[PDB]
Amino acid sequence: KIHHHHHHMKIAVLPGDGIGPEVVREALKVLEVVEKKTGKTFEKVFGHIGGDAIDRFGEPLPEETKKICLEADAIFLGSVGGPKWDDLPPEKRPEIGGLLALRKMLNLYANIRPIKVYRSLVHVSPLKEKVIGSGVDLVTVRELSYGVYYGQPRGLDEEKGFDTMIYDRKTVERIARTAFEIAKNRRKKVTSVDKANVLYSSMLWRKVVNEVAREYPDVELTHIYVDNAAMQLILKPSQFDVILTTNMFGDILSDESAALPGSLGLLPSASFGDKNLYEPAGGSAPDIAGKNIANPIAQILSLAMMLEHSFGMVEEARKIERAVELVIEEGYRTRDIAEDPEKAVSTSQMGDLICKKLEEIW
Amino acid sequence: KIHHHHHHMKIAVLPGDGIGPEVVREALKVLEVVEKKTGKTFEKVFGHIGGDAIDRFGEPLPEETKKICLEADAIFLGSVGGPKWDDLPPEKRPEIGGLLALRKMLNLYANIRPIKVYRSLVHVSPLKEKVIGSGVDLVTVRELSYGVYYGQPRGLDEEKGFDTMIYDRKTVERIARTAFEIAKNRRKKVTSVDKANVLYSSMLWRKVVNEVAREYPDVELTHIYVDNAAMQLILKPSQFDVILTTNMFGDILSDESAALPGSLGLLPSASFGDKNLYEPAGGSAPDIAGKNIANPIAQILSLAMMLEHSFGMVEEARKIERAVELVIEEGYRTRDIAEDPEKAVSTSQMGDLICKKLEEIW
Ligand SMILES: [Cl-]
Ligand SMILES: [Cl-]
Repeated sequence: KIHHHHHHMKIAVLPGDGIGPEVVREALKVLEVVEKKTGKTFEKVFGHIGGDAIDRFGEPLPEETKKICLEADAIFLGSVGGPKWDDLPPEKRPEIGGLLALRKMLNLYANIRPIKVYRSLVHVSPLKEKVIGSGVDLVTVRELSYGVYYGQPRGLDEEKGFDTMIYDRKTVERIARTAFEIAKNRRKKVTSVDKANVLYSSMLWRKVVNEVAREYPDVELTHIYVDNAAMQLILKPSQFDVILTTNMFGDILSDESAALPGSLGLLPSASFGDKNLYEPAGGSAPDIAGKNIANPIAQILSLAMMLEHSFGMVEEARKIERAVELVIEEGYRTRDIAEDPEKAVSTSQMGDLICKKLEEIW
Repeated sequence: KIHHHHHHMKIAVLPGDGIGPEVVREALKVLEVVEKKTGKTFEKVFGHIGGDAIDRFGEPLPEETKKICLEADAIFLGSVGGPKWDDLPPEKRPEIGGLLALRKMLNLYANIRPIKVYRSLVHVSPLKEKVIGSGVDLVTVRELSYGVYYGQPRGLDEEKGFDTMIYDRKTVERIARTAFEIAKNRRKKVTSVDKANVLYSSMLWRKVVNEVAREYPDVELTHIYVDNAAMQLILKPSQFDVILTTNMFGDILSDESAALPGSLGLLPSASFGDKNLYEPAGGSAPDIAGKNIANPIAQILSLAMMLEHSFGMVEEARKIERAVELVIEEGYRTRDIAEDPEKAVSTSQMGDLICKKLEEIW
């Protein structure tokens, strides 16, 4: 879609449980800098989800929260879940009854997971410095609406279980275009990952991606098998810009690529849907909840994704990205990325450093 | 099965094309040491497959070769394919009409792919030395007969393609027992990899593996999601002994784990079937075919797997494994694992070093 200049935006903020609130607080301090500099109004409507909603309403995704989510332009979500609520069944716990239920209600079709290895944290990566090479800067664009997680028929009886892996043209068109557009505004390269040598779903996938790629003549398209992509993420990850793939392969590969920066606290996530959903790629951290330890960068970079993809504020998002990088490049580390742990800054300190830097470079 | 002492064994040797013959030659020189030391007769029946068979018979898997394969106790296969035969259609090329056709005819149910990072080649691995930790020594046991590659219905039309991912009890029992038995004779740990939180096939998988695991009370069983296994292969691979998984997940994960030693020339493969099939994990190397460069270790360690799994000659196989390790530990390198390429030994030199060492330590 075309993003026109808008000066009033509405965000549903659902801070969650445990570290959620701590890191969402910092993200919102960065949003305050953006607000000051751009003169735009971000109307924030706060909503209760997960443990917070169970306590207040008796259920993890109450009607009130759903209404807030459906009335906002974008949804900004912290983390949900904690030991207080474990021991509730399945359907009633935060992570299932709250988070998975929200995701389902949004009819999401794409998950976008950017992965950067910062030059200054290469020593934190599991990969040797020469393997990282000229650098890692990629994005997985994963199909979320169909494929094997939703294909019918599916079922389980006493002797067998089955699922159907299926793609159709309209589904693949939608996600392919998403990936091509992201590629257009990045390094103009898409790699599509499938298993077209063995699976019919993947033969259809590849056929339709090749069709869409004609609408984007300036974007380089390569195709690789998922097993070979799994090896290439480790042997030469710098070859990738946008990685376009299926529900299942994207699930496996985006988690593999998450090992590369070597901390989940660094990694943002966006899902595109009826409304877009912005959240850290990693989950609950019950053992540090409340201690001002958690790394806020994932939540902050999720804010940057929201600005870019919900609001078309691409320049602003790139400035947030730059301020994070500059603070890291300066040597500042939360515990999750510190070699010397007693030299770690807190959640709140890290958040203030990023805000002061963003004001500096703006 | 129980391996009784046998003194006469029959092997179908299908050397293949390109580097196949070079490396199979060395493996067979190691087999000559084993023959001398054990006093056993290995009757080798040589067979033509791939390019070699096209040239001689007009097709890549002729009736003569099939007969040799079905009359032998085990099948030892080099590499097939080369530029001479590319440009034949699909069904008539070496890799499809020869290799995939052989595999299909054998009704294989398990692929076994051992992965070791030798202490002395850690610098060749893509992973940092501290990531490797206490060491990498694992084996993937992959189901080959069913799951999404074979489940019905399946198909492709103009607007959609689909496959069915399915497991039943009898299929999972068979592969689980295979993995448990391998674990029994190794470090008594199995990790089973599935997607039981989302897929019915995986719920059945997990249920039946848990059942089989009762027949093996001294083997530690863990279960992990495939996306988390994909991350753990990079972040902490030393936690794994036997990895038991499905057709598709094993395909992706065994290829990922192949990036860890950082050369395919090191990696053997066994498939269990009507007869067992022993081959290098990697393929064609047309650019070095005939130059006495190829690393023979994969073919040599495939011979060790054959001795162990077809013939129950476990001690002999561990001696071959030991002689390879000792030659590496000494500093000898073929080009694929040499930092200084002009200091590389040839295929034939590497093969002689291993034979002389095997004679030394026997
Ligand atoms: Cl899928
Ligand atoms: Cl499967």
